[PDB]
Amino acid sequence: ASAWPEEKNYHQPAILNSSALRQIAEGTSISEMWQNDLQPLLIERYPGSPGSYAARQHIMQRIQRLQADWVLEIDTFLSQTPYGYRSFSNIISTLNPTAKRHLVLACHYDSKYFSHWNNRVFVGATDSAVPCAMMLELARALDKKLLSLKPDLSLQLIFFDGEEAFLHWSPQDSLYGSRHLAAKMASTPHPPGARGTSQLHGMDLLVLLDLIGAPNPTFPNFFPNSARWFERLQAIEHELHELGLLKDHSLEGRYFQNYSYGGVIQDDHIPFLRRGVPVLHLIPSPFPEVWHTMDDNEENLDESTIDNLNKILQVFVLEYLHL
Amino acid sequence: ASAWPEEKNYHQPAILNSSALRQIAEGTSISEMWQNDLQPLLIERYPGSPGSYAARQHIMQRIQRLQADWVLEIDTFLSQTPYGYRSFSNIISTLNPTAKRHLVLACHYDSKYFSHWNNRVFVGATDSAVPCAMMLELARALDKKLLSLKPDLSLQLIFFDGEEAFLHWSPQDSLYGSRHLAAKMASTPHPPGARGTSQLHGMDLLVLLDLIGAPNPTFPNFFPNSARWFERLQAIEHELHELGLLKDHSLEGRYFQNYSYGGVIQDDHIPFLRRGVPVLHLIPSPFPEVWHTMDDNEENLDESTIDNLNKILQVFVLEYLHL
Amino acid sequence: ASAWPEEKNYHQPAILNSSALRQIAEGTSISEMWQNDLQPLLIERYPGSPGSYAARQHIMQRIQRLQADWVLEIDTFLSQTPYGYRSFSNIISTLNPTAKRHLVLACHYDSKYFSHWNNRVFVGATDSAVPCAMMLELARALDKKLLSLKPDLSLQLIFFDGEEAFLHWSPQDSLYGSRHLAAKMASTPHPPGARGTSQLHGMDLLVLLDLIGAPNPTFPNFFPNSARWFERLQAIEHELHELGLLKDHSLEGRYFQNYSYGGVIQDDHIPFLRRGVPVLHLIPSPFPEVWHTMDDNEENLDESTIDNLNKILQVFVLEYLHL
Amino acid sequence: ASAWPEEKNYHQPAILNSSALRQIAEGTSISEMWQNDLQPLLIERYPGSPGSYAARQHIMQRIQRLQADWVLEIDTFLSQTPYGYRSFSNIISTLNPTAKRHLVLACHYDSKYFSHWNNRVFVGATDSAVPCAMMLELARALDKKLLSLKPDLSLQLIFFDGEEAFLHWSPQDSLYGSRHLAAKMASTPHPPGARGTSQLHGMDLLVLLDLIGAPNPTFPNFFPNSARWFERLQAIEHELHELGLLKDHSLEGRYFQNYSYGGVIQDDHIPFLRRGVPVLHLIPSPFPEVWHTMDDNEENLDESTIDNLNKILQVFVLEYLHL
Amino acid sequence: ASAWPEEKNYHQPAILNSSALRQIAEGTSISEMWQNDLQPLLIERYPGSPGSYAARQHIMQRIQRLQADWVLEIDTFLSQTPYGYRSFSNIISTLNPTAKRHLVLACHYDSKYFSHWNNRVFVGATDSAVPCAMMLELARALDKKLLSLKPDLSLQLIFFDGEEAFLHWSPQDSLYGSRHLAAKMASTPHPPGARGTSQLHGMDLLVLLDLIGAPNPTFPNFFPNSARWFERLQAIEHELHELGLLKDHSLEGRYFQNYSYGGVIQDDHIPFLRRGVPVLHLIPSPFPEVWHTMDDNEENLDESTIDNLNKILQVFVLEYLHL
Amino acid sequence: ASAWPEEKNYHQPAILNSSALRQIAEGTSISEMWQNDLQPLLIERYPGSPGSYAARQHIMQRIQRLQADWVLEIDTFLSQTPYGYRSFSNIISTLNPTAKRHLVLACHYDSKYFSHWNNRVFVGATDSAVPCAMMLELARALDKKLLSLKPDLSLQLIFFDGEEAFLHWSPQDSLYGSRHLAAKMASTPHPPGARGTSQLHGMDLLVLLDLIGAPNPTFPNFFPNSARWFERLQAIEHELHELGLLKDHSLEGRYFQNYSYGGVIQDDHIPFLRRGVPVLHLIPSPFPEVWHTMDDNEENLDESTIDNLNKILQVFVLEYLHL
Ligand SMILES: COc1ccc(S(=O)(=O)NCCc2cnc[nH]2)cc1
Ligand SMILES: COc1ccc(S(=O)(=O)NCCc2cnc[nH]2)cc1
Ligand SMILES: COc1ccc(S(=O)(=O)NCCc2cnc[nH]2)cc1
Ligand SMILES: COc1ccc(S(=O)(=O)NCCc2cnc[nH]2)cc1
Ligand SMILES: COc1ccc(S(=O)(=O)NCCc2cnc[nH]2)cc1
Ligand SMILES: [Zn+2]
Ligand SMILES: [Zn+2]
Ligand SMILES: [Zn+2]
Ligand SMILES: [Zn+2]
Ligand SMILES: [Zn+2]
Ligand SMILES: [Zn+2]
Repeated sequence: ASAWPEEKNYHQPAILNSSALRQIAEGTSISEMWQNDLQPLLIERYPGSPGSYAARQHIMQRIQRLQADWVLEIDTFLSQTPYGYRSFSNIISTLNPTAKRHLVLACHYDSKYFSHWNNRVFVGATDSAVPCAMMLELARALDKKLLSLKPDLSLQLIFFDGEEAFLHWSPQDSLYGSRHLAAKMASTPHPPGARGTSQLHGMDLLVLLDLIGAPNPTFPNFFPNSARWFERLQAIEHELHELGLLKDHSLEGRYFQNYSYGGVIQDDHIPFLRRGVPVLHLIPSPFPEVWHTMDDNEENLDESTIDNLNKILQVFVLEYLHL
Repeated sequence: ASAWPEEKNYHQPAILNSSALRQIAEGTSISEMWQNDLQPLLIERYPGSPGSYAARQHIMQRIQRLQADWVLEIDTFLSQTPYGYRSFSNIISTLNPTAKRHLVLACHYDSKYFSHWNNRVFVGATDSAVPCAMMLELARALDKKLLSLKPDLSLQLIFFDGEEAFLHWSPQDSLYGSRHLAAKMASTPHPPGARGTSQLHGMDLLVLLDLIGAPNPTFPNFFPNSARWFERLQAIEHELHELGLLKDHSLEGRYFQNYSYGGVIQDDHIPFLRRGVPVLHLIPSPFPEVWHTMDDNEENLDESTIDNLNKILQVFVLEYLHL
Repeated sequence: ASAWPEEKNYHQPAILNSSALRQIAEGTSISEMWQNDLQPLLIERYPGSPGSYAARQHIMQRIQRLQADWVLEIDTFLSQTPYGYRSFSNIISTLNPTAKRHLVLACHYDSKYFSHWNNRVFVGATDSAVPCAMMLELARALDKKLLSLKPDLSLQLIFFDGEEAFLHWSPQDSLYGSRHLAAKMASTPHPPGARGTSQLHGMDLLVLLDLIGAPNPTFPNFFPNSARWFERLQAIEHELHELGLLKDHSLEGRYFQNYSYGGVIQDDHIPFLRRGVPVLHLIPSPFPEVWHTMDDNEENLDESTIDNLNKILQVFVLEYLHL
Repeated sequence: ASAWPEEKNYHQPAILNSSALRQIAEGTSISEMWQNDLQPLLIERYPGSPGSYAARQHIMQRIQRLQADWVLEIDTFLSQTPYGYRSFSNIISTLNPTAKRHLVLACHYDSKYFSHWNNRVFVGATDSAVPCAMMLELARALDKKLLSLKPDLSLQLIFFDGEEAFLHWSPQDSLYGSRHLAAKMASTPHPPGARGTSQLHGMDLLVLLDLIGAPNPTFPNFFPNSARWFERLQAIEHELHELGLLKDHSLEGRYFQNYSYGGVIQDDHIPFLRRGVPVLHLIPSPFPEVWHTMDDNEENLDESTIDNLNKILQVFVLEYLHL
Repeated sequence: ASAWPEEKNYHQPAILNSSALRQIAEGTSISEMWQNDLQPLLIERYPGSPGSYAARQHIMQRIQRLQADWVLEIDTFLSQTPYGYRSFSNIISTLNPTAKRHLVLACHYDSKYFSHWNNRVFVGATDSAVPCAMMLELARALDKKLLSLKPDLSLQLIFFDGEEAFLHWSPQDSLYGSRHLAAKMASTPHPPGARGTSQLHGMDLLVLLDLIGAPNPTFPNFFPNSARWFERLQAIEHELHELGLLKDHSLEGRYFQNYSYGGVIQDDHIPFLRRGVPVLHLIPSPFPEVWHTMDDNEENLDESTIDNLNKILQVFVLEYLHL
Repeated sequence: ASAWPEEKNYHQPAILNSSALRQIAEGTSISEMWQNDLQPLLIERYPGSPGSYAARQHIMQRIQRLQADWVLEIDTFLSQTPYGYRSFSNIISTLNPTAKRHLVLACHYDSKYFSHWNNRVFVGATDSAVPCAMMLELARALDKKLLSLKPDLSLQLIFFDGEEAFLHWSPQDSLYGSRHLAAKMASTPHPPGARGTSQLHGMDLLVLLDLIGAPNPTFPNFFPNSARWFERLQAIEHELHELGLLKDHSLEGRYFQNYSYGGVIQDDHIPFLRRGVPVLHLIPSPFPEVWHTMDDNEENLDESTIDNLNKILQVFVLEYLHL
């Protein structure tokens, strides 16, 4: 053990001037994310399925064309389900694997298992194809600046498999891929040759995106040790609207209202939270109206709400890394 | 498993025109329940006592008289208590036992054990005698409609024994009939012959009443995955207000105030929720003034409030079931 | 509790003069069991298969034909397997169901699941078809005596489903019917009406047969608190030797060699022993040569050895029960 | 068992009148607490450390100077931790240990471990040095009236050690002293000689103080089985204001506000609540802004808020003990 | 932590010359142990009973007349049983409580709960009134030498309450008093002010006596880390017979045969063994023939076998302490 | 699943003839093992220590020099312990990692921690430095024949770290490296791409070596599901004797004796056995006399016994792999 694992407790942003912001809002394109990153993911992709194989190649192919030095890992594993043993694969994308600290962004890339009702197919556009597509567009839009990284801190993406339950949500029939990965990281020394610190120690903060893409969302501030970065979010939303860099957005319908909760949700942050990781959980209260219906689909997304959030997220990340 | 367990997530009411609502308002009577269903329950009936056996006979012989083909089971079992071993009996009443799905209403029929204090005896008017009687009046007013049932969905009622702690509320000393019954349904194939599904799968939704009977209640919405049905309950209160069918009512004091909660309450629903069954928990917050005191008696109930909620619950059930 | 649960510790045989022993030696026949009770069981009968259902019908219709008032129950339930959910059925046969105490004989009626290897199919002649048939011949030879029963003690038989592991022997994948049934009796009052005692209390002693059918077995004494009854079994072998009633026998190769063991074997008795019930475990050590191989077939059984042990077990039971 | 464990259910306060209230409000001194109880506790005081030992001395000394006949016990124990095995010591201070019923005030007296960041030290002013000094000041201010104790009910204080986690919060890295002490009282008979009642049964109400000192706190009503006593704190606050005995205080921003909370906090009360003890939990929501930073120091505390809260707590305690 | 807790691993006896032995064999009187120490203990003494109270006073009164500086403690506690919560009391007798290391001798002083069959009463003469009486006679016979203790080592006796089960032997209905005391000692620092070592560390070896008093007993050598002192036992038995200091004792019926086991027994050593304490378990294989019968009584003890063992035990203890 | 996990059930050896046996018996050298594999491992080598690191280097180096194409992996992980958190490293050495089936030889390469007593150091000669050198010598002696591997079945070696307990043996203070590695293989799919089979499924037989080196060992047959392979070791021993290829060896005192054992030993095999892997456990009963003392050193080892056992093990391994 040493002292660097407490650095995250004292870390401060580098906020951007109003000329800089302008640039960022101009650096991202909702319509190319729609075409190149999202539409290929709107397919039946439950664990084990052919579409699961397909979504996984798409993701790596998109990261591989970028210019920054990304390092991809495929973490494959076996577990028991209500239908038997099945195989699962998490996807992990890391700049600077050697660095001690990383900021982490994540979502889940599987879609719930369903029968073909009404000759229809479930594809989970908010749940969570869009958040996947948001993580990809961000890495494209900031690619040039991200090269800069050749504070011992950098960035990592995680796309989890097996979040949804197969049959009945339970402590054993849900969260396959994140219950797996959190335990593996708690048992891996980090950095190499370390005697007392694991890879979980290295996670500054986990920002988890889920159920995004519907008009008029409202996000709670969930956690006391993440409260100060939720506030940074509120402020970024505000200066942007004050310069009219957002569309179809009123200050009385803000996304980031400072209002609490208490009654937590089960999601891929629970394995890591139970082990002490600070979490910023970007999920709305309440859930889109189509949650887990065949109508959670492409024609029910609001182009504008998605577009506004890409801008807020991209700013936060740059601010956190001092880029 | 199979495909039918899904249907409950696609399920939608068949809502009532306002004419219908009129018929049903006048089709139940508060004065007949009060004396034929409730007064027989206002007695000492902790598990094992002679009140327990009497209460049990009364419940079953009221159900057995109606025209609909109700099928009764008694589920008797033994558990360890802080006073040593004792005997417990749950009550289950089912229409179309063989149908694959059932909407379920339920409450607890025991009363908590106290010593006689100043020659007063604890009867639990609110906790939960009124929920029992409300359930019994329901099966009467709708007997004619329910009879039709001969979408493979039907109705079921549960009266749990042993909700209350014998000495100190704890995991080991509370919720005796519910913990037992939830593990029993978990292990029982359903429907007969099945090879991969259980009776708990067949539970479309669980409505639990508890601590109903005092005036001015406020009912939080507790759980997201049941929230569409909590909304319905709000519609029903509203309109019936407009149609002048409630009494001593003020939209100031509406029972269903959408606001979110938690939560966070320990009750008979726990062992079922744990295993993946949707729940609709109708217990007020705050509790009544007289909770677990000797004044929880008959003279402290507001006749107008129960009359009102019998109307709301009766409608919900036809609407959920399409009659 | 009460006082009757003690009686089993004070209980003593009523031993048989040698005349009696003669009558009983000639009162059973090995050739009638072999063809009327055994051959119908030599088939593939892993849980869920069609063999399982057939085996089950055969067992019940053999019992149902005899003069003694046997009462049959089928105990059907659902469990999680490494192949997903499946259906299981235990068989229980009881004389004087209401008597407070019962001596219990038992074995497992399923066969282990294998793939067809060189067009051979696994039938488990020793494991445990012969124990089933031995149990069935018993209830025949003594039908006349058992009839007398109308000391509140009587007899019961159990045939467990699901003893064998589906894929890899482990706590979660083995002993499915026994784990389920032991928890069920643990929770059921006995006798009816009781307030402090259970069906497991009523279990005077549990005799489990398994892996019987090859020649030269050796039966360790496993448990102290059943050792007085293991001794009785040694008397019975000895004398019957002296009286020239066994066959192809050598006191060199006596089956019951007093020496101590452990132990240490996982089998259907575990969930019952765990909760305080005396056990008499008649499984050989070492196992047969052909254990879990395809040669565990009919042609490898020694007719003389089973004839011998049917004699020993039949006597024990009259002696334990006083007929 | 006996009947006395029911008394706490029916117990009622003896409300003070207006002449009394001004007496109490003038009887406490904020500057004496500040300089003589509080400043000595603003030191590094994590478990095992010299500051831990100084603090313990300080709390013991100050109680020893008082007239009332407090019985002091140090409850020292041993426990595994993420840094290996360690010794902890709870502080217990009892009037009339023989009395069967006690009202309990509690807090935690350790401070969280941190490395020194840029020459700063964590001293946990709100967390929970202020709560410690409020308990010492109330003992001084009420001393003469406490003498009256010699309704068999007295008062008791607990300073817990090891509340905080060494590395990352979990069930086995936190609440060291309160897990230990709860489980011991549960296994200790009270009053002496009893055969079926424990010391936990004699806890009338556990009032835990935590995270106190910042301006504008708001306290939720956490628990339905203490709600009537929360109500008493609101009435107390309101009448003290109306008499003009509070400083810098607005009825629009009051401390005890009748709003509930769904999703609770882990704290020293869990182990006693899990075993059925009634809790009044005096921790605010939201947490102070300075929570778990080096800025939770002396200069960020609000004098007037703490003096107001002292006066309310003192009144509450006298009315409980009919003094 | 330090180094003295490993001393027990290197500790060697001080063996006695053949003049010394003679003395010891002359120093003990079976007939006064029979009259003064044993006969008062042959009474109904189940937990809670009047005879439990009586046996407990007898024991302390006997220790209090001796001349060495014994320190008595009564450890009273509460636990749940099949019949409810009951109170229990262990008895502890210690020379030199401050010393770091102690040799420990123990047995249980409760007798099993039974109905009065045949107007008869169970008193457990082997189980374990005799071993109690043996521990007392030893302290009398060596009293003078024991004073010598005013290596930091000395001696301690423990008489456990609640060994037997009330209703059905189980992990929760057996071993009350030793499951309790072992956990308490693991959590107590020893010696005072210690940071890393508990009272369990201080136990060199626990010698546990149970079921003694019947002719022709045979004791296994159970444990590899106690094997070397079991051998000392064998040797003491041998030299004594070679000098004819024993009665009715043949070298072909020795008590201490070097022969193994493996299949452990459940008894009061399990709580301490599971936590690493070295155990020498003086229980025979097999159990007396009267085990748990009304015939386990005074007229079935063999005066001579008991007398021989007092001599072997007394020698071992003196040899271990170098006295 | 697939069918191959059944192969190990039907697999049969290819017995060597007499010309072959003399070749093997002459092909191994005890003096080369002694000076080049064994003496370097007689050092303090507890986890975390410099000797731990030297040992690891030594084992890796020696395998690296050999022709066959061993694939080496260091499996380093992190784990809580009685002295805090720590880093451990297992050593794994595989031929043909792709093959689906492997035969596994194993031992532990750490030494127990002790303080120095009178200038002596614990080096664990039998426990388990000798077993480590036997595994290195067999690799040398069979190298040329192992080349033949390129029936899809190869060979694998495991040196476990952290077998021993730091303070006192328990489920959470022992078997650090083998708990870790079992659970990982169970969650890893094999062969690559599989959807329902793990690496554990490919363990044909795990042969664990422990506590080897003393004169006159006797090994029990511990496990019925490996008994046919134990039988092969007896036949091997017997024919090697008859050919006069063993040294100082009597058929009256032979190593593999057909006697069973009831009550097993906790060792590195438990975690694989608990998940259904077949085990041949080569540990003797009784344990060596020098067990866990400073006398388990070089001078107390028996050369001829170890050379005999090498020859038997080498034969056994070739016959498994039809080499
Ligand atoms: C009762 O069964 C449950 C159902 C839902 C929850 S839950 O807490 O609301 N889980 C939501 C997480 C999620 C779903 N799709 C994407 N993310 C929890 C339990
Ligand atoms: C401290 O022990 C506890 C006591 C109460 C709760 S509780 O959450 O408030 N549940 C009470 C449910 C109930 C009582 N009577 C009818 N329904 C929780 C814990
Ligand atoms: C490694 O997995 C294990 C396999 C077997 C045992 S076992 O103890 O040998 N039990 C087998 C019982 C049985 C098998 N067929 C009929 N009865 C124990 C563990
Ligand atoms: C099956 O129920 C059981 C019965 C006995 C055992 S046991 O292992 O044999 N316990 C013996 C301990 C004892 C009894 N009286 C004095 N000491 C274990 C379990
Ligand atoms: C407390 O003392 C104990 C004695 C024996 C056992 S044990 O069960 O026999 N297993 C330890 C085996 C071993 C030790 N070193 C190498 N192998 C465990 C604990
Ligand atoms: Zn979802
Ligand atoms: Zn209640
Ligand atoms: Zn089998
Ligand atoms: Zn804190
Ligand atoms: Zn006993
Ligand atoms: Zn060892």
